Amino acid sequence: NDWHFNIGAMYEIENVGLAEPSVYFNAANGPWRIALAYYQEGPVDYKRGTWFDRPELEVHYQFLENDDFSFGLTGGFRNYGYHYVDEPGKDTANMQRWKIAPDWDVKLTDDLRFNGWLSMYKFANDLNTTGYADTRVETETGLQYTFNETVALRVNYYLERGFNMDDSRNNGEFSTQEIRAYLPLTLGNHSVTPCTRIGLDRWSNWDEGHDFNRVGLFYGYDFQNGLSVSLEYAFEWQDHDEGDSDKFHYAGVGVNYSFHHH
Ligand SMILES: *CC(=O)NCCNS(=O)(=O)c1cccc2c(N(C)C)cccc12
Ligand SMILES: CCCCCCCCOCCOCCOCCOCCO
Ligand SMILES: CCCCCCCCOCCOCCOCCOCCO
Ligand SMILES: CCCCCCCCOCCOCCOCCOCCO
Repeated sequence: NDWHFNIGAMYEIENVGLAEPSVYFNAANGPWRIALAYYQEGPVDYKRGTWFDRPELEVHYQFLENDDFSFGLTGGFRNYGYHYVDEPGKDTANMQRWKIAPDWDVKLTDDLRFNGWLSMYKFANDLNTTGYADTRVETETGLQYTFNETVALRVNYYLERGFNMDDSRNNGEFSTQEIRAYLPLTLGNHSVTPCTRIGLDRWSNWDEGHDFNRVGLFYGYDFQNGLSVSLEYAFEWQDHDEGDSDKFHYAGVGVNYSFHHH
């Protein structure tokens, strides 16, 4: 069929600093898509501190794609390669993550749709060092009302939960529930998505713990020649000042190149 390829890169920054460069490549033909990525995370002022890398391979299969009903499945693999500095015990660790994730999209109306994905994760190796729960489920699922070709609203429920198959561990065991709202606007070559996340409930073993809000803004531009760029800002908080975990800032820049064959 037609071979569709993308290459791209991104740089993300977080603080209350973390610098996070990443690269990716994906390739698609008929129902099959394969994706490779490399991500790294560590202090802005690398003094210096703990960092890690995150090579990843994902494969996607589209079972069905049409107006009334679409569904597909992702399988993935990550290694998390940790390089500890200043911390009695270890110096490096490797933890793998295995992912199986169905996705779906079903029409309820000419303007209303039900869509989502669900993910099942296993984490293997060096879990004692790294603190993770060995099992995890993640889902974002909900409704999309389309106003017109320019504007759509999406309101999703989001759950992530951590479990331990090894019933003698509570390491990395948490729960998080959110409502997440988006308003993707398409304005010629410009894309703008305002988004919100409202904590419904969260508990974890590091307490985290009550009402956690995020507001953000994605800006995208397509040059109509294969190239596109992205810029995103996000602000997260608990309730500031005393509250408990107050403020967090996120900024990200990306470039994608899209080219085809056949
Ligand atoms: C406010 C907001 O983020 N809205 C959704 C963005 N949609 S997108 O264009 O697919 C996009 C762009 C850049 C990053 C994105 C992430 N990241 C976790 C970085 C996640 C989903 C979409 C997305
Ligand atoms: C096969 C042609 C691809 C050409 C793409 C060039 C630039 C984009 O890079 C995408 C590759 O993605 C990362 C690959 O996986 C990294 C493996 O890291 C292992 C380190 O231990
Ligand atoms: C602006 C987002 C609301 C889109 C609602 C789409 C419903 C179209 O079918 C008509 C159903 O009539 C019942 C009204 O339900 C409205 C839902 O609540 C409105 C937003 O709070
Ligand atoms: C752009 C349209 C967006 C409108 C939909 C927003 C819906 C947000 O709903 C959030 C519901 O929050 C419930 C709060 O949950 C905590 C309840 O208190 C329990 C503790 O006793």
